[PDB]
Amino acid sequence: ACVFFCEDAAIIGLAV
Amino acid sequence: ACVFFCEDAAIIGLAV
Amino acid sequence: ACVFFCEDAAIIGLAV
Amino acid sequence: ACVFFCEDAAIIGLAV
Amino acid sequence: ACVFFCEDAAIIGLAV
Amino acid sequence: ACVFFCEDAAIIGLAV
Ligand SMILES: [Cl-]
Ligand SMILES: [Cl-]
Ligand SMILES: [Cl-]
Ligand SMILES: [Cl-]
Ligand SMILES: [Cl-]
Ligand SMILES: [Cl-]
Ligand SMILES: [Cl-]
Ligand SMILES: [Cl-]
Ligand SMILES: [Cl-]
Ligand SMILES: [Cl-]
Ligand SMILES: [Cl-]
Ligand SMILES: [Cl-]
Repeated sequence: ACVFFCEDAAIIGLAV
Repeated sequence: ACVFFCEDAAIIGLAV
Repeated sequence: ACVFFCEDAAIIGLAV
Repeated sequence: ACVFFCEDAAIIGLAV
Repeated sequence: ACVFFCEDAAIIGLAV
Repeated sequence: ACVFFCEDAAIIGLAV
Protein backbone atom coordinates (compact mmCIF):
# COMPACT_ATOMS: atom_id res chain seq x y z
CA ALA A 1 0.00 0.00 0.00
CA CYS A 2 0.94 3.67 -0.55
CA VAL A 3 -0.32 7.11 0.29
CA PHE A 4 -2.17 9.20 -2.28
CA PHE A 5 -2.65 12.89 -1.55
CA CYS A 6 -5.49 15.26 -2.18
CA GLU A 7 -6.08 18.96 -1.78
CA ASP A 8 -8.78 20.11 0.67
CA ALA A 9 -6.02 24.34 1.45
CA ALA A 10 -4.72 21.32 3.42
CA ILE A 11 -2.84 18.27 2.15
CA ILE A 12 -4.67 15.06 3.04
CA GLY A 13 -3.09 11.62 2.65
CA LEU A 14 -5.11 8.52 1.90
CA ALA A 15 -3.74 5.14 2.40
CA VAL A 16 -4.35 2.62 -0.19
CA ALA B 1 -14.19 15.59 -0.29
CA CYS B 2 -10.81 16.59 -1.77
CA VAL B 3 -9.09 16.82 -5.10
CA PHE B 4 -6.64 14.17 -6.24
CA PHE B 5 -4.42 14.95 -9.21
CA CYS B 6 -3.18 12.86 -12.08
CA GLU B 7 -0.81 13.36 -14.97
CA ASP B 8 -2.20 13.16 -18.52
CA ALA B 9 1.42 16.47 -19.94
CA ALA B 10 -1.57 18.17 -18.25
CA ILE B 11 -2.54 18.18 -14.57
CA ILE B 12 -6.06 16.83 -14.08
CA GLY B 13 -7.93 17.12 -10.78
CA LEU B 14 -10.49 14.58 -9.65
CA ALA B 15 -12.88 15.32 -6.95
CA VAL B 16 -13.50 12.72 -4.43
CA ALA C 1 -6.80 7.73 -18.40
CA CYS C 2 -4.12 9.44 -16.29
CA VAL C 3 -1.48 8.59 -13.75
CA PHE C 4 -2.05 9.18 -10.05
CA PHE C 5 0.94 9.03 -7.74
CA CYS C 6 1.41 7.71 -4.25
CA GLU C 7 4.20 7.67 -1.71
CA ASP C 8 5.64 4.30 -0.64
CA ALA C 9 10.11 6.65 0.14
CA ALA C 10 9.47 5.85 -3.56
CA ILE C 11 7.06 7.52 -5.98
CA ILE C 12 4.63 5.00 -7.46
CA GLY C 13 2.36 5.81 -10.41
CA LEU C 14 -1.02 4.20 -10.89
CA ALA C 15 -2.77 4.32 -14.12
CA VAL C 16 -6.37 5.03 -14.11
CA ALA D 1 -18.45 10.64 -12.66
CA CYS D 2 -20.35 7.85 -10.78
CA VAL D 3 -21.10 6.05 -7.53
CA PHE D 4 -18.64 3.41 -6.35
CA PHE D 5 -19.61 1.18 -3.42
CA CYS D 6 -17.71 -0.19 -0.46
CA GLU D 7 -18.42 -2.50 2.45
CA ASP D 8 -18.01 -0.78 5.83
CA ALA D 9 -21.15 -4.20 7.96
CA ALA D 10 -23.05 -1.79 5.66
CA ILE D 11 -22.63 -0.99 1.96
CA ILE D 12 -21.77 2.68 1.39
CA GLY D 13 -21.58 4.56 -1.88
CA LEU D 14 -18.97 7.05 -2.89
CA ALA D 15 -19.31 9.63 -5.46
CA VAL D 16 -16.27 9.66 -7.54
CA ALA E 1 -4.81 -4.35 -11.62
CA CYS E 2 -8.61 -5.03 -11.93
CA VAL E 3 -12.07 -3.79 -12.86
CA PHE E 4 -13.95 -1.69 -10.34
CA PHE E 5 -17.62 -0.90 -10.96
CA CYS E 6 -19.73 2.18 -10.45
CA GLU E 7 -23.37 3.13 -10.87
CA ASP E 8 -23.88 5.94 -13.40
CA ALA E 9 -28.69 4.38 -14.18
CA ALA E 10 -26.15 1.93 -15.67
CA ILE E 11 -23.30 -0.03 -14.07
CA ILE E 12 -19.93 0.90 -15.59
CA GLY E 13 -16.58 -0.75 -15.03
CA LEU E 14 -13.28 0.97 -14.55
CA ALA E 15 -9.98 -0.48 -15.10
CA VAL E 16 -7.80 0.41 -12.27
CA ALA F 1 -12.36 3.70 5.40
CA CYS F 2 -13.92 0.58 3.74
CA VAL F 3 -13.55 -2.36 1.37
CA PHE F 4 -14.01 -1.73 -2.34
CA PHE F 5 -14.23 -4.70 -4.70
CA CYS F 6 -12.88 -5.38 -8.15
CA GLU F 7 -13.08 -8.17 -10.70
CA ASP F 8 -9.67 -9.68 -11.51
CA ALA F 9 -11.94 -14.02 -12.99
CA ALA F 10 -12.13 -13.56 -9.19
CA ILE F 11 -13.61 -10.77 -7.07
CA ILE F 12 -10.96 -9.10 -4.89
CA GLY F 13 -11.46 -6.56 -2.14
CA LEU F 14 -9.38 -3.50 -1.51
CA ALA F 15 -9.11 -1.68 1.64
CA VAL F 16 -9.35 1.93 0.96
CL1 LIG G 1 -4.43 23.90 6.21
CL1 LIG H 1 -6.06 6.69 5.48
CL1 LIG I 1 -1.13 20.66 -21.09
CL1 LIG J 1 -14.22 15.88 -10.84
CL1 LIG K 1 13.12 4.77 -3.44
CL1 LIG L 1 -0.55 0.90 -13.32
CL1 LIG M 1 -23.55 10.49 -10.67
CL1 LIG N 1 -19.60 10.54 -1.08
CL1 LIG O 1 -7.70 -6.84 -15.55
CL1 LIG P 1 -11.89 2.31 -18.03
CL1 LIG Q 1 -12.92 -1.43 7.23
CL1 LIG R 1 -5.93 -4.49 0.21
